[PDB]
Amino acid sequence: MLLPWLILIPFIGGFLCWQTERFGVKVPRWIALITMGLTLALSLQLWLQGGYSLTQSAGIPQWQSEFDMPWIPRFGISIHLAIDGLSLLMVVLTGLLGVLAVLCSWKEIEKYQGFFHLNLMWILGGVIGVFLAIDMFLFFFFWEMMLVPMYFLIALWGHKASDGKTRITAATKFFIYTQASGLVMLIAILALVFVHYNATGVWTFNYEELLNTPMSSGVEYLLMLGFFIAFAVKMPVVPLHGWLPDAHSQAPTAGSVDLAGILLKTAAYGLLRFSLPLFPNASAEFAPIAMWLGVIGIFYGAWMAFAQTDIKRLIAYTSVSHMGFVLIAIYTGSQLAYQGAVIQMIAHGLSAAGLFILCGQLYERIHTRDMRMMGGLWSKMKWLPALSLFFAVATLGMPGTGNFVGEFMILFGSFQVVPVITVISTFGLVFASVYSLAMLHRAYFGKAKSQIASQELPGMSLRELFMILLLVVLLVLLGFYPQPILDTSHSAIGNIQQWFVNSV
Amino acid sequence: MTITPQNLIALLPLLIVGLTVVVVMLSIAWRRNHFLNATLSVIGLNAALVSLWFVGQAGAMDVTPLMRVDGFAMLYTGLVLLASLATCTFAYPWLEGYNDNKDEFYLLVLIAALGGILLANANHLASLFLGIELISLPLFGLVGYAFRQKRSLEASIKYTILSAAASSFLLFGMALVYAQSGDLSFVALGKNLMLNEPLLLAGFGLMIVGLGFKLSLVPFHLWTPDVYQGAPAPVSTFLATASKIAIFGVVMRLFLYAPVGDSEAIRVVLAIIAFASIIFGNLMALSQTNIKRLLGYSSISHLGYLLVALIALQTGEMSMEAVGVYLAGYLFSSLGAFGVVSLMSSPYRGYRGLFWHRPILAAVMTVMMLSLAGIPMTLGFIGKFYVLAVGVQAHLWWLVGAVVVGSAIGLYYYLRVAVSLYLHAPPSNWQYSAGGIVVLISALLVLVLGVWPQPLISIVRLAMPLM
Amino acid sequence: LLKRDPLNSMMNIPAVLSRFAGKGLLLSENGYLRWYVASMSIGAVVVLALLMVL
Amino acid sequence: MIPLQHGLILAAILFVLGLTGLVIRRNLLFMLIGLEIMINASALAFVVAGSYWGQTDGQVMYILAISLAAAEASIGLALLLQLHRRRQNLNIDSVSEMRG
Ligand SMILES: CCCCCCCCCCCCCCCCCC(=O)OC[C@H](COP(=O)(O)OCCN)OC(=O)CCCCCCCCCCCCCCCCC
Repeated sequence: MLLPWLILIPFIGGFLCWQTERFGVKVPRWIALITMGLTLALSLQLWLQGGYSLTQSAGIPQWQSEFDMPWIPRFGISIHLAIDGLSLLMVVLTGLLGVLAVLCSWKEIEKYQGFFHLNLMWILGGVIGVFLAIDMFLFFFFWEMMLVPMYFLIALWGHKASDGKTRITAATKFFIYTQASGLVMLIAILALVFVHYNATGVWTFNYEELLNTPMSSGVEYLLMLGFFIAFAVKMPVVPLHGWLPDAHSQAPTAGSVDLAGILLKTAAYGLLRFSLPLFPNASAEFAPIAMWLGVIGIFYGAWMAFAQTDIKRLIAYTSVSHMGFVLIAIYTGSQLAYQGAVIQMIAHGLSAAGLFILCGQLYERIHTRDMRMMGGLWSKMKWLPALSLFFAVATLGMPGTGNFVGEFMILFGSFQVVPVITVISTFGLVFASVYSLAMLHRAYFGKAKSQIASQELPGMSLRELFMILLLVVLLVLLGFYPQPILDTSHSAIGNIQQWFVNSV
Repeated sequence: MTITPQNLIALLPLLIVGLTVVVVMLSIAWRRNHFLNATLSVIGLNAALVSLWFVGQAGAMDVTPLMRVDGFAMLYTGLVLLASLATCTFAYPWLEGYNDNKDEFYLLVLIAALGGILLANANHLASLFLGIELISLPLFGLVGYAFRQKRSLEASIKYTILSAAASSFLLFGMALVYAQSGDLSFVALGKNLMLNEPLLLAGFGLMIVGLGFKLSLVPFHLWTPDVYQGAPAPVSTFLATASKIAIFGVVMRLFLYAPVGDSEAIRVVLAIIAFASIIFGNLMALSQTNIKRLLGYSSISHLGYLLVALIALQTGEMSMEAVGVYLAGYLFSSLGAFGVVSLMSSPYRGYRGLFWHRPILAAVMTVMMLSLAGIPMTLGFIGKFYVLAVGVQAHLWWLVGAVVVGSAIGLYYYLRVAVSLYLHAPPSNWQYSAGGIVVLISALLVLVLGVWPQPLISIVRLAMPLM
Repeated sequence: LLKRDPLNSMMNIPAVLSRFAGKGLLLSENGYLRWYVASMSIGAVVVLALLMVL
Repeated sequence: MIPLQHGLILAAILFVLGLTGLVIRRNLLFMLIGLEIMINASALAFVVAGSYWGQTDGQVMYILAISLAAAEASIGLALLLQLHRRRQNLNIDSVSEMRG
């Protein structure tokens, strides 16, 4: 019953940031902090109240807390929310990254910050609704309604050093990609609903009703193909990945849009929740293609990330490679691989959040992002080079950080299922270390290659240092003690895996 | 069969619009007063709109050999009456700057609304032809209202010649159909049939040519950007909304009530026309710098989507409500967009950075640009979802693929206009305020019925004709 | 060799195709009335022929 | 006793001749003349259709057809007078400033 409020209080908070903007320029940031603190507090309350550690697996469906309201009764469409361990973990991560995004844009005294904050929490409420909703039309509605504030923020509030045409082009490319993939997902959803109506005779858009749908082979393959095309653009999966570095590079220079918008990957949650249980046989047949797409994504993203002269573009390609690892993890049908996938998504979100925040602050210090114009920056700032060294160490899969735990349980489950893809992915981890070292050496080590890197730069303030140290502590605790996270998602992942491997 | 008083009770909007046409005529002849005749036209249109309630309380009846009145005719009559009311509301501040006479505009708008109502109530070939011509002729007058301006005269000449040619084509196809069947009623086309005979097929093809001209369908679509740009902005609003709504309503009535809709060849050529219309109308608006030509190609694409929803009418029973919902959303979005254009063009003399001097109009314009793209939280998405569901249900995969591709292209140019509203550029009268209120309620209705579309579904499904 | 992102250009190919097709189709809107009537006649012939072949 | 096919063929011949005069002629007056030819041809086809079935519906449709013909002829004549007044020639191919 707290889930409708969990979606709503970001929207009410964004409306309050827009409305209380007339009270002063410095007011809506405080309102946004209060409402994201409240959203994170309710997510943690659901974590402490759900009892996720001692929960068994009763089969799909098994929701810890659900909500029903009729929305379009003509089609049997409901505002239908449901939370379990995986959804709760992603909602907590959403609240954390939303708090970090609000804190990261604290130094803006611009004239129209109210609409910036309104679009930010519209994005946050949309992605929270994607995680919570299981009704197909409502899930699709959140999936495409979180898209408009992303476009507006990238186009209007984006990177000030670039022209308006480049920001407009990047935003339009991202919007066209994501909304066309939403449209083909809607085609798959509609065809699934019509197949269920022809089988039974009742208008159901509900996720639990669509599971017991008899489909011939070939139709289910096409529905799975539409779902995978949507979740492949949104992952990203190559070659459907060109929107990601363009949207990251022309994002706002504070860095809040990267954390709130794209750094929570709804596509892998959609694959775990919708692509695998609704289409078990089609996904089992598609597993070689998806796993080889993951291999190509890992190596392609590494080869991009080594060859980028832009640090933000580099981190975007790190995201491409890590989500290629997650894509390999999804299509194995293993308990250990799925749990490693969950750990890898959480750790990648935290590590890329730290990397994006530190890159934004580096750009604020030095007023450039080209990696050929900077060097020897370890002796020029106080805290930023060491923290970026820690996060670049985290992103290459280092023990003591959750990335190693997630990637290694992914590889253990995969090698239990397929060995060759596992060994090629481990060489992809070698490539990941290569690009992380290249970024570190071309960014902070060496001699000064320009004049802006030859002078002493001001240090980071207390707020940004506190949030970066919070991310560091969270990554260390995830790496050294991931057991509460594994026990939180043990029931839902087990239900999904049992549904996937028991129907084939 | 004779005319009963219940028939005139069901004939309330037609009689009211004719009576207010005569009243506006006599008031113009008495004295040239812009405000008085404008108020008379708005009063007559509102009287027809509230007489729709008494028409609904009467019931569905076949009032003439010509007309049939049901929820279908009621819904389309309400749509064209709303379009005419918005056209008058947008036209008055534009007409405040007209140096010539400003009184014939409302007379022509009322006569075109009468033609639209008669098209909505049509159940006969003669009624269909007369309604098409009664839509077209006041549009000839209104498009070339500012004939001193060059472009208005260009659009008037082009529209008049092309629509006379299309009327000749439609009438020849009508004559061939009547030679085949022998009855001009909408239910007796091919009742004597072996449903495929070349004379009836050729006649229906020529009527398809005429109606596809009137619906801006490819390849009879070349007039649409020219006529839309040349005409005055309230005339562009009326031609985008009321003409398309009425002609597509009578097209659906013809293709539902006749047994010729079961023929596979007409469905195949309609699928070809719908595919070509969607792709051509979306591709032609990629590099359009003018808003009127862009909205004309938008009208071509949206009528292609309506064609896709119409093709699957014989298989599924949910196509008609899909067309009703899409036409309501398209009417509201076109009203908002063309109303912002008209308020920016008013008063008549002779959009980059619009938010920095006119923020509410920019908000309405970007909401309607989001709505026309089929983006959620808007009514155009609900219409596109209905069209896609209807196409999926009857297994029209080429058409839904064309819908997805055209929606992506429309996304590109609509969102380009939307961001151009918010870039950096290098009235004071209650009629202009009334136009602003009209476009604001249009945007609010689009947003509310995008979030919560179910009441519109209930109203549309309650508008159920004789199956 | 890969720093130009070849897959991005491979997926940007249909955007170029859409732009080229739109610019080609915009040449038909030359603004001539006799061409519009001729195109209406061409479309009538095309739809009548498609109805006759089926 | 008179075939319907011959009357329909006559009407079709007149219709396509009117369309030929509509397309190939550049002066606006001859386009209006060709439009009159097509509307008379469609009306003629309606009269043959009504005479084959022995009904007055074809004649009523002819009446509606020529009412439309007269109204469109008056409207086009007024528009042509406007074009000749503000351009001083009846070249219809110069009406091309609206393109793209
Ligand atoms: C897995 C493959 C099969 C399934 C595919 C499902 C669809 C979803 C996933 C694929 C999406 C592909 C999108 C490709 C275009 C992305 C946007 C883009 O590149 O825009 C570039 C450009 C706008 O940028 P700008 O430079 O400002 O404009 C030039 C100035 N005249 O744009 C323009 O100038 C015009 C843009 C027009 C709209 C975009 C083109 C859409 C065409 C239909 C594509 C449908 C999918 C086809 C199959 C995949 C591709 C082979």
